[PDB]
Amino acid sequence: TGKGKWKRKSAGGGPS
Amino acid sequence: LYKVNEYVDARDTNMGAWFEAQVVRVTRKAPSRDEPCSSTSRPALEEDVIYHVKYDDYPENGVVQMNSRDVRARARTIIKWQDLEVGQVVMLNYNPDNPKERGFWYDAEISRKRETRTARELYANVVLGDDSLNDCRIIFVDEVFKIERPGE
Repeated sequence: TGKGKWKRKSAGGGPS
Repeated sequence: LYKVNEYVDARDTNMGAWFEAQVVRVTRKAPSRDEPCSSTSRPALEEDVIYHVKYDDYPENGVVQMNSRDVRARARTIIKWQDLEVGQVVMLNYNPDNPKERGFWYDAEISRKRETRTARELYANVVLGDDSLNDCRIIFVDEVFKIERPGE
């Protein structure tokens, strides 16, 4: 595909 | 539908969250003779097979087995406020613990659209892997995604 892959933005939960 | 090296999203039934996922292998299990270990139907239809997908965000898991019902093609069309319709299913980020923060791609339907002199408010129903949150307000309206399906 290419040198790297692109990811979509997404975040949730309660990181510590 | 889902073929090896295909780009589809996988959902975690335990959290009901959707994340980018890739297909690595497709396989199915058949009965030794007439006593299947435990399958809804004998292998034969594309939906009667098992699909192996991995999570790009968490590839350490290795290989995960998921059914087509929990696996869907990645969205390819973005809907803008002008293109928002009522009764259409879209994917957005919702965080039950902190709705005012970032959330995971949770499926939801458009319930009602409202506009203000200088503000916009959208109403949508959110469904969790097991809990329900219908009649919920969406803080982020710009982040709207459409879901694609095989058509059958």
